[PDB]
Amino acid sequence: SEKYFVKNGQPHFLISGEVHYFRINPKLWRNHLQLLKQTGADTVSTYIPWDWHEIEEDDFDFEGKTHPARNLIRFIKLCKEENLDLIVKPGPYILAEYENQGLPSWLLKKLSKNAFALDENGNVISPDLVSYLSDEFLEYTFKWYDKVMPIISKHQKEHYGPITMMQLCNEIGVFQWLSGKSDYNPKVINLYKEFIIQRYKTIEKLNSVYSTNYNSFDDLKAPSGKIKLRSDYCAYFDFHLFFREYYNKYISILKNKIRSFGINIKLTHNIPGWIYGNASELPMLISTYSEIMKNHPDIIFGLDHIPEFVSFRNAHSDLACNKILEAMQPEAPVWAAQFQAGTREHHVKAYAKDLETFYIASLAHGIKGFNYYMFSQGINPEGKGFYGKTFYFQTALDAASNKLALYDSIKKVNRFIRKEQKDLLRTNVNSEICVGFYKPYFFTELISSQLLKEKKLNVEELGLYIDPRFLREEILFNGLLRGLQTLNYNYDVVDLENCDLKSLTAYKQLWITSAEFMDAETQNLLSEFVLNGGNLILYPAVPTLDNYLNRCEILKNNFGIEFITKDSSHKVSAFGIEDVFTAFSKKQIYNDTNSKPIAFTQENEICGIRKKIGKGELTILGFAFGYTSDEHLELIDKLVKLNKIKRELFVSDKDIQFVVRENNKSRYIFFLNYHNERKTFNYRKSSEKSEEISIAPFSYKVIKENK
Amino acid sequence: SEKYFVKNGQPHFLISGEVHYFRINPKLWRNHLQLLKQTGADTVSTYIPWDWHEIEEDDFDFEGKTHPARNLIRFIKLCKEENLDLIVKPGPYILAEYENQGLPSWLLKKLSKNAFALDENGNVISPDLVSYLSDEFLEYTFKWYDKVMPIISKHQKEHYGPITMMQLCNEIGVFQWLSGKSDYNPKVINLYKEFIIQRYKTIEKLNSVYSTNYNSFDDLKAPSGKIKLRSDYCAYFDFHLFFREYYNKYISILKNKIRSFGINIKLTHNIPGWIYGNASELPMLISTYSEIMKNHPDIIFGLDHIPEFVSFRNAHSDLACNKILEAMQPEAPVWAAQFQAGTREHHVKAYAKDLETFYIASLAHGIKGFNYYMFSQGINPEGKGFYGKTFYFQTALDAASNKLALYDSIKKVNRFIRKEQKDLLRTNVNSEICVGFYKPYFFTELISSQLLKEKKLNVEELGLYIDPRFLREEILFNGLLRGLQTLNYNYDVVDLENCDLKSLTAYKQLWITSAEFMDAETQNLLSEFVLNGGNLILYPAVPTLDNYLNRCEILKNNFGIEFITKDSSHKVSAFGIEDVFTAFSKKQIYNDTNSKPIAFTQENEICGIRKKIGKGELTILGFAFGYTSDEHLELIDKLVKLNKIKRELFVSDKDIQFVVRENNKSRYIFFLNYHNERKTFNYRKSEEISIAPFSYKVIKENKLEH
Ligand SMILES: OC[C@H]1O[C@@H](O[C@@H]2[C@@H](O)[C@H](O)[C@@H](CO)O[C@H]2O)[C@H](O)[C@@H](O)[C@@H]1O
Ligand SMILES: [Ca+2]
Ligand SMILES: [Ca+2]
Ligand SMILES: [Ca+2]
Ligand SMILES: [Ca+2]
Repeated sequence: SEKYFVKNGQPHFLISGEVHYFRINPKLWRNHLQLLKQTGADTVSTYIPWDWHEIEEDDFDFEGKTHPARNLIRFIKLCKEENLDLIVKPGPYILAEYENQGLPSWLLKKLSKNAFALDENGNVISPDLVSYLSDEFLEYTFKWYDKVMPIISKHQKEHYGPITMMQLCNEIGVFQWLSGKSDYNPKVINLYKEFIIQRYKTIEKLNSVYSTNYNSFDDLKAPSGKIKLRSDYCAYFDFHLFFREYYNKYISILKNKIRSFGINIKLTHNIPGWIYGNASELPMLISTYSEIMKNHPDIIFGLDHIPEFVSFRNAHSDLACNKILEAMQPEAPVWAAQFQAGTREHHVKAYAKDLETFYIASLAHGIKGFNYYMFSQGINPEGKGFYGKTFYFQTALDAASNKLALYDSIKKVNRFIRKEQKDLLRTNVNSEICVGFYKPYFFTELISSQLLKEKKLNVEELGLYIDPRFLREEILFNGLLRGLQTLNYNYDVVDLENCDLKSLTAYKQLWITSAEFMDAETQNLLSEFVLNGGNLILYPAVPTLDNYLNRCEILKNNFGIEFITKDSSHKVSAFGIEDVFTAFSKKQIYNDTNSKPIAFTQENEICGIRKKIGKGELTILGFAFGYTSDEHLELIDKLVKLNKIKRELFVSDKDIQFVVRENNKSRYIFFLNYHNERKTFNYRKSSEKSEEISIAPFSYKVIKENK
Repeated sequence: SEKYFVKNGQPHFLISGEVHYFRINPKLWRNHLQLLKQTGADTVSTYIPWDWHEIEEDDFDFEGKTHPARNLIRFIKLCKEENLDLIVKPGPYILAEYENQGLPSWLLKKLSKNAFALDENGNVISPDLVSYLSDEFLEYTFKWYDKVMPIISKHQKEHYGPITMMQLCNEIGVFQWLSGKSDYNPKVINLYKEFIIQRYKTIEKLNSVYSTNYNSFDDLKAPSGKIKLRSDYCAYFDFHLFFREYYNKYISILKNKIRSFGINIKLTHNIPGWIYGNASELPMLISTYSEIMKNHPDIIFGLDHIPEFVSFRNAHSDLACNKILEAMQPEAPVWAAQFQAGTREHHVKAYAKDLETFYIASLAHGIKGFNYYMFSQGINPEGKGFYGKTFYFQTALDAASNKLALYDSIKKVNRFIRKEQKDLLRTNVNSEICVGFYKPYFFTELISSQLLKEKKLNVEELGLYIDPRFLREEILFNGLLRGLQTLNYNYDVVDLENCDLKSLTAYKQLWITSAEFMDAETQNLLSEFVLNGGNLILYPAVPTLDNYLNRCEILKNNFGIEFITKDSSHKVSAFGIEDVFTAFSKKQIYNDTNSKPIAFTQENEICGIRKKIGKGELTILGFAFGYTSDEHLELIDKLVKLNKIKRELFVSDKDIQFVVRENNKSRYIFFLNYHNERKTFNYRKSEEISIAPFSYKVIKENKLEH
């Protein structure tokens, strides 16, 4: 059952608003807090910028002695007086469109070149981009923590202060992503060499996996440049594995330091990945936290949602992100550390009537808490803005604390949440579909991404044809997940790593989007799933290689599949649907042994089959489709109906999205119109005269039923 | 002064709908045409696919002998019976999501390897991609023309047929754009060599310009791979010039063959470039047609507008494109050969209420005619779709001629246009701002584009810091042009090539977005402009190089400018605006003798000046800004107000966009709400109105005689 925040042994919907004390006239701090409280928010959230408080090396001001807005201590006391809990975020990085991402100018001037993140040629990637594990960086970070952490410790909830949560640093790795370049600092390269020796033990074992001919570990260099050989792909794959251990070591060092101050509050981190109003790359960024989330059950990750608009063009991003966070972090609530309010960019408008729908859609899509970012506009003091004087536009409050149009939208959404939170937080959706999350397909931020400058991964040079980024973006994120949401079929996402078979068994169908490679553990898990009675849908490929592109045919043999890869027209027929456009000329052509052929190439060769195996069912399609045609939705619909899965409602307009959330007491129907059309429609429960609804463009309705 | 289509000696708003007979049940051809006519549309437009009609080599069906939807003759007859003019588009390429882009399968099977576009290794780029000047391709094209062109000729309006216009081929060069790959067919490379020999005359002259080390023209190889040296940049620059001449040679061969059949109707071509609902790349595609537009005053280019949605996210794209086409094609009306109706992509919705506002915005932004693409949905016959069974979604009519939501929107907009066309077509905007179009910055489709994944141009490798695509997309298209439209300042665009000094004197300001390179002819033109009394705004660089990156400091010397390039904070102050975020660390720091400093680095070095030169005024900014902050709109506004330029209206809500269009007698005020907010505002000349989200209002004002 559901994960949710709890206050006083009852479900609590975390409603926070971001208010930057350092960007607001301190004579107006109280008015901002009062107006936030009056929306029904229970929490306020702020960065504590290292640059703002360590005004010169070893010169600290938290009391407003050198600038009134340096009076952190007073802001904390005002939070307590106005009955708001406080989330504090002291960095060292805050980003936050603050000069030098929040690092002091004096620090970046003073640090040696080996404090910085370095490219393949030894050059500084960016004058504000440190190497996370630089000894110099960590020494200064610790001296900053020595001053700000005693203040945070004294003002924690357990000492009757307002502070309930603290974020460690900010969006770890967001610059290795954005800058479009990875850190070849020698501290990093030496840690990588240690990681490889620990992983492989002998150069002979490494040479056997990579198919390389090194005489010693001293001959192994950090991979750089384009992947041309499978041995380059192997080296980069382990480099990805290493960076996940690297970020875990960084956050582990910050956490150990923080705990030494008697800070026992909840620790948080925040997930980047939205850009241009979609989040198809966020799954790659959350995959960079795989080792933190396994090692730190006490650090809760939240999402940084930046939709910019709310339409069918991005409707699927927030649900797919909320589902993937749940998959990687199943023991904590799904929540947004930064939940768009106003816009960071003047030229990229944020309409109250878009964001209001986003807020309701987020509830439909399972969000359990959020921090409106930004609730309050700021004015950068003293030239501190990265890109201009004003921080955010079209917020709930302007910097002067005037109510703007979003204020009433947030009050309306908060009112509904506070009325309903006791039941709403306990509601589930009935998912009969599970979609597999295979993390290794996402481990490409060094070699293949939307932000990366040079494409380093070209699978055709490795004798492959299914690119893992193309598969996870277009076949999974924009394809299957977009398709299921559009068709109003509930799905859950499961992390396949150390996945318990007992968790998969509750679903009517398990859907796996597969490349030509998949590890032995996952091939074995899916084999057992089907033999024991599971129903598996697998496309576009039966894998035949492992994560190092060495032979592994476990699943192919356990399923009694024979296939050859042949070129044909992109168009196939599947389940009687003609002219299904597929992504590749190459297809898997299956022997029809003990199977029903259900998809055919233009030469009528078999490119999909259905089989019974043990107590289970297998459907394999040897071709790739996402959602770029109507035939693709017809095909997803056909596949779902193979196990007689039904939608919760009959709705007369197929372009209306709904979510039914229920517990024992209560049912919530969320209707979402992601289209620029006033829609009049009727619906009824699949279970047992119809109700008529009119919905405005880009709008929502919520119906509560008492059961 | 305005350019517009004419019918019966009066202004005529060309309203066409695209209806693909080859994709529609012939029993329903008359129904589609009657419903199109009933919207007030006057013209219908279609491809005539070569693959569809030459069913096997030298076997032609135009009469539905082998499939009823091959009855082209009957469709043409129906157009006439239903009182519609017809636009025909017989290729040879049609694209149109048709298998093999409209070329016959039997042709692609039969052609020799030397008929195909080849990569630098001599490998076929794509089995459906021919070399445009292949002898074998033009031979088979001519044999297609020998059968379809006598039918088109017989059905011209001249012979009380319906045919009024014909498109030659389709988006010439589009495949080099989409792939980032040039045709290295030896026949193309031979024509390139001839182009280079013709241009430079001797290997010594080419070596002096390129700084190459060739002993003869025999050493010369077509450029390929990344640009590492200034000499590679030179070679690639001329390779782009060559492709513009090559496309002109191709369309000239088609044109002359067409004219040989007594076809005297108006000839057209079409311009692509919209990507994900914005058009910042479309100017690059306009630039590929520079030589066609110079040499064929009688071929009318129309735009392929694909906005997908209508909001502030893309509001500036259509105006910037319409203005640039006007600059390049001043003697023809700006029109949309493909004007979005429905969506090519099922997952990319096209809402009737969005497109209705796009159609009215298009009128505000000077469009004189359009062809709804697609008015009618199609079903691909017997697997001949590139993609699935269906061609377009959310159209005016489905393939079965069912009316869809867009139908009533088109009928409403068409009623307005017909009511107003006689006056509306003769209106212009009063532009006091002129923005220079310098085509060489756009000549990059083989080395730097939004569609080219692996960038071949990296200007830092050449000792430069201002990339021409960054300049033209972010500083010009999404920056200055977006800013002026947002601020409701009218602008015009002028082609700086062979530009008449007398045309520039009409304007109060000329804005030049300059890289470190600019040819001598443009440097001299801008020198004379200011010296004779013009007011020039120039940023982010005084250029010091020509198009071949050789020294050329004519403008710098004529204006008494001296500068050092120095690194500083991205933020500057300009005209007392603090914290103006600029694109580059590197800025020009100007000597201020005989000058007024008006912009400063964080350390107070002078990165902008104003000065008097002869009778005119110069404003130089040594930094790059587009529109990514409110300070950028503040800076554009202050720059415009240096020469006392005023908006036509005071409108109380700054986020309402307006366009005042007038002639001697008539004024139209177009109000455009690109925002998801009901807005109430008032207006007066330099009075109270409510506009729905993503909507519009048009007010008419009669002008009083004096
Ligand atoms: O949309 C891409 C990502 O953008 C980040 O915003 C950064 C901002 O944090 C930073 O202060 C400025 C200046 O360096 O650059 C922006 O691009 C967001 O934090 C991410 O959530 C987002 O995915
Ligand atoms: Ca001090
Ligand atoms: Ca030389
Ligand atoms: Ca005009
Ligand atoms: Ca001077």
